[PDB]
Amino acid sequence: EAIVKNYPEGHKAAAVLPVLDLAQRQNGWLPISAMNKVAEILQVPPMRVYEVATFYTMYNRK
Amino acid sequence: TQDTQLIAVDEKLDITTLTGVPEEHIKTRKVRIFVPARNNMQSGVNNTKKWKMEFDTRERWENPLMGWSSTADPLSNLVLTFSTKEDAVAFAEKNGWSFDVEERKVPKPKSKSYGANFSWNKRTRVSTK
Amino acid sequence: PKKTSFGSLKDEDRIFTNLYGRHDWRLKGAQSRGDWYKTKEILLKGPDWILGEVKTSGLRGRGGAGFPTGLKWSFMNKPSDGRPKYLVVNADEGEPGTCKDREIIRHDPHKLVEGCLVGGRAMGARAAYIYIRGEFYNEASNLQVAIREAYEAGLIGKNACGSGYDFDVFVVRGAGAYICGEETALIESIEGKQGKPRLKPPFPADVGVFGCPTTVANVETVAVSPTICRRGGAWFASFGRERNSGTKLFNISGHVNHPCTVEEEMSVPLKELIEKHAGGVIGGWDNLLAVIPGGSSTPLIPKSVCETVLMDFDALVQAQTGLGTAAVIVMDRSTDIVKAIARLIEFYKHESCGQCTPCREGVDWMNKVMARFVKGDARPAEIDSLWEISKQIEGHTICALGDGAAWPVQGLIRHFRPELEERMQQFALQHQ
Ligand SMILES: Cc1cc2nc3c(=O)[nH]c(=O)nc-3n(C[C@H](O)[C@H](O)[C@H](O)COP(=O)(O)O)c2cc1C
Ligand code: SF4
Repeated sequence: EAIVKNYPEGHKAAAVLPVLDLAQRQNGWLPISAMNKVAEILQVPPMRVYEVATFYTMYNRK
Repeated sequence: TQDTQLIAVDEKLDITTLTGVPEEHIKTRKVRIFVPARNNMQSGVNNTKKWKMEFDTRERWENPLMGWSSTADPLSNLVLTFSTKEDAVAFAEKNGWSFDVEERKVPKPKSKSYGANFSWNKRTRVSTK
Repeated sequence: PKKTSFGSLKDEDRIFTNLYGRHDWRLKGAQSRGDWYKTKEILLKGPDWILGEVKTSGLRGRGGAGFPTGLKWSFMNKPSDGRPKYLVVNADEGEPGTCKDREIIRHDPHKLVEGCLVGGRAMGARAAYIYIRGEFYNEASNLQVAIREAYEAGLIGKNACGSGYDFDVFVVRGAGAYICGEETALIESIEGKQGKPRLKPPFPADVGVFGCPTTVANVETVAVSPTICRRGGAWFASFGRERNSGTKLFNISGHVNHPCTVEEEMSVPLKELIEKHAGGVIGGWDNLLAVIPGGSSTPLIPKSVCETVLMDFDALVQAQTGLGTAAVIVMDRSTDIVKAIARLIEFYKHESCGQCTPCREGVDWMNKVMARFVKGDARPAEIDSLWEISKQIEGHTICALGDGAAWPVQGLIRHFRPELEERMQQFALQHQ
């Protein structure tokens, strides 16, 4: 919620990259359930989360 | 112009008796003046710049021996091209063919803008690239 | 009157005084080193004054381009339009050979914070988004510690330094992409989408992050900006050649005896900088095969040219290369130049975002061609074929990564065609 607050109102999707990173820290890797949970908590379509996860290297999908 | 006792022939031109077309194939047919629509499979409009005249499709049965598309309509694969609608209708009336001209549809000029993809207040902001 | 041999910068006139963490990097040490001093006067002087003094200083973009920082920053001096205004500091630092930004972030973060403050006031921005790369976790944490110290001290935030200005410095972390260094790609990466660069019929001054006007600067230029305001534009203008003023953090590496980072004045002799600050090339200057001046994007240059080349933008432009990010990469005679350039092309292929066709397909093709070249599995015609492919990539991509991948190939061909020819001949004779 602090990370989301660090962005302009109405553009919560900007928090997708850090929020997903948080899902990494408490899980080591990123399961698809974490992907969908990030999508839910960020009110963003799951496909965009999948895209940003597969694009950037640091996100461990396995 | 033409000095040979140039005669007034005001009545409309008609060569229905000078074409050899049989009785059946000159009024029971209905030509169609139209600008062909762009093939939605492609994205090129070079085939939508010339008017075309075509005849109504008729019976097309299967050949008993092999199964070909047998037909008995001579004016089935004959499609004329025309630079303008008026010339096409002039040809249709000249040959005595009933027509139904469709106006040429034109893509309405849109308003494209790259910036709208990344708008700040509007809903046109894209969620992906 | 006018200095001829631009070099040997003095310790007194150096923007960054804590390169190697020899002094306290917190607020106390920064104030001890002249940082965060008389900032209120700069804040109250007026954005136009700051922009004019930046133009007078002649500061050019120290992030890889060469655009005048004054003109780019004054592009935001337009009146308000309801939309907020944003300053963004690029700290991706993905270009190979670059080491300056990491050093300034983890050793002089308060200079960076004051730079965001003064820049945002000059351009009317409401907040700053320092986009550090994901790998620099310790550096980002140090930067945020300095940010918290400044926030507690009241230098930033509501009533920044008591001048009535309200500024914020958020630090968005990257996620491991070199293309995120591109300003428009950085903008989308901040916005939450992938790091694909945006086309530029619209410019960041008009449409940037979240659609609001944004301006992307580099860590180095914003860091030197408060010093530019304090010491003065003419003081910066004194150093370096004309239109090539200022001091730069040169990152020296490769086959140098003592690879390092030094703050040296512009238009410096390459030989002198290599010899003194870096310690010379391993095996002496005679053992030098090639020099990459400013990172992977800048084409390499051979030793014969390296003998006498000034380190300003224009001098290297005349040398059929670019200053880029002042990333000196020296390669000795024991270096397989083909192998090194192929590795650079492999890096670019691995870092291409794949948006536009010339970079997505072309760079991979150049990678395959160079992989065959390293083993000499080709014929003389494919050298010209590779040159043509590199030209086709150039000037046809959305961002400059395509050109930054094509330039190394052009430089390698132009300066070592005989090496490729002879390696190919050796492979041909061996395969008999
Ligand atoms: C592929 C690519 C990578 C870049 N990486 C960086 C980078 O790591 N740091 C940086 O400051 N600028 C980088 N840039 C340059 C920026 O896109 C932009 O031109 C610059 O940051 C603007 O600020 P400046 O004028 O102070 O350099 C990169 C550009 C490209 C095309
Ligand atoms: S040049 Fe490469 S990185 Fe740049 S937009 Fe095109 S595909 Fe993406």
